[PDB]
Amino acid sequence: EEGPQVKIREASKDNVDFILSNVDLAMANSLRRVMIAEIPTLAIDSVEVETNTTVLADEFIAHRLGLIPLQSMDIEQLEYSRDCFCEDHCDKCSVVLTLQAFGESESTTNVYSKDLVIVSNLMGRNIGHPIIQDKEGNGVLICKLRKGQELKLTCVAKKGIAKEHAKWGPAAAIEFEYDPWNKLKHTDYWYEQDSAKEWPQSKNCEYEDPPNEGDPFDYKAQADTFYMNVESVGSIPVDQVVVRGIDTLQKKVASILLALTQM
Amino acid sequence: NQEDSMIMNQSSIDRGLFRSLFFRSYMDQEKKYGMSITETFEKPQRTNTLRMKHGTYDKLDDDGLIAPGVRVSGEDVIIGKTTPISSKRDASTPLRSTENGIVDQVLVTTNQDGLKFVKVRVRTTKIPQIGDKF
Amino acid sequence: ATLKYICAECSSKLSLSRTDAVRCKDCGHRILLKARTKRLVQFEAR
Amino acid sequence: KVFIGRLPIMLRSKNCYLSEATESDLYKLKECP
Amino acid sequence: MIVPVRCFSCGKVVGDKWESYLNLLQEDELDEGTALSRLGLKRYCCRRMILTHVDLIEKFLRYNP
Ligand SMILES: [Zn+2]
Ligand SMILES: [Zn+2]
Ligand SMILES: [Zn+2]
Repeated sequence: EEGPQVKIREASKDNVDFILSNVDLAMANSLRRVMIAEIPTLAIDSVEVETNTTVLADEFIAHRLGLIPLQSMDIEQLEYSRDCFCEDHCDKCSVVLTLQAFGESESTTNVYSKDLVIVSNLMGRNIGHPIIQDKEGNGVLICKLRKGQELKLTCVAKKGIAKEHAKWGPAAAIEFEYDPWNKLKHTDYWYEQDSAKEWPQSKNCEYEDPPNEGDPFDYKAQADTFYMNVESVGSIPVDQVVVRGIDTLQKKVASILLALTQM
Repeated sequence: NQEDSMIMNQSSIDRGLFRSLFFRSYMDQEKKYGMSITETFEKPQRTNTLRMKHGTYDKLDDDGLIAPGVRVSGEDVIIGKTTPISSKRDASTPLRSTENGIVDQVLVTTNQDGLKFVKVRVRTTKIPQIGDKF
Repeated sequence: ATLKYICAECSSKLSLSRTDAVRCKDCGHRILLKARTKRLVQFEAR
Repeated sequence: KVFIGRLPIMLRSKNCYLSEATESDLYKLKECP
Repeated sequence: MIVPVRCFSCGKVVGDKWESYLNLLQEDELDEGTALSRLGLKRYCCRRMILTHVDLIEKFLRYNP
């Protein structure tokens, strides 16, 4: 079809196990890098307290609230707050939320991301809806309330990336692996007695082939075959962590040609 | 990391890696002279003596105190005490110059003598820095 | 509404004039906290 | 018959209140168990 | 002091999975090992997060206001 190509091994809602071949070592790495930060995400930034009583302080609860993943679908249709012209926050750049809990029950009262309310109108774009991985439908345990522990809030959800702070982290931990049969000599294998006899041969090794001793050192060898597992937060559905990743890796390139022409 | 030091993942500190807290208290009393002359616990402003501190008195209410929950700055008043001599000298106690934070608890009782005792708290979120000890 | 002071134990609203007995009006205890500074406290999510 | 001097008492000791008081009584006495 | 919303090294939403770990052993009589893995704890970074944490919050809830 074209240049470097994909080999999807396993597909799910939070993992894309695939193989990447023909790509430069650098092109593989430059996306793994891009996926971890430079992908737009909506997560609380300006958390405003009305009344708190929880065992956690004003700024304690506030930290954890920004760490709550929220639906980040049409985030490239709501600009960064900064780039808008409003007084701090509005619908163009921010989708504000609220959280109004009180320890009513005689027992413990668990504040969940489900207790959040989208006040600032969403204008017709899938956003600001937390990621509920719970069976019970609860999703993201915020805190615990006993007696008259009242948590009256005002949480503003702005744009952002993990280069700014990991709470906008579109992904978790992307798996990266290449040249399983080390015929490129990429590593001086550690051993007391014997190399492979002490080192465990990888899962992704059932995809390249045995070295065979009756061969020389692969001096002419170069690295391709990039076995990757993409761990999604769920803020962006798996595929887009890869797609909106590749896309935003291109944008920073296209920005350089753009800069070369004003020059 | 050389000659004992070490590198740190900020993208991990961000989640809660070695994130901590630190809470400082403040003490003062409605000190008596005997002849029923007591230091006044309120918000003093110049007038008669003008022997006052330089910080922000403006944050404190009229019981000579900030109610807990307000963001304290650096050298701003946390304790508002006026010294009567024979008017508004002053012996107000402010935030420690170095520090910063938010007010946590504003406690006021009576001592064994029944002198208006104050106990204010300064709640700061100490986060891993570029030269903190571990 | 209108709660200048608060008790630590029983937790009961009070408010008293400059020298009007530092005492909760239920339990003898001289304790008490100064309640919320109503004014909205905006923060950071970091 | 006649009192002589106020002697400080050790926490969780003889005449001290804490010592006897249970986990619940502690979480009530606002003292850490 | 309560479940960290998400792991430190990776960033996988560990937050909710606490109320699901507590029962996974209490109820299902399981070992910690397979109970961590039954939630979805592959690499040790996320494993150490749910396992070696203490919900001190409850001990603080045991007080009055
Ligand atoms: Zn705007
Ligand atoms: Zn009382
Ligand atoms: Zn992890």
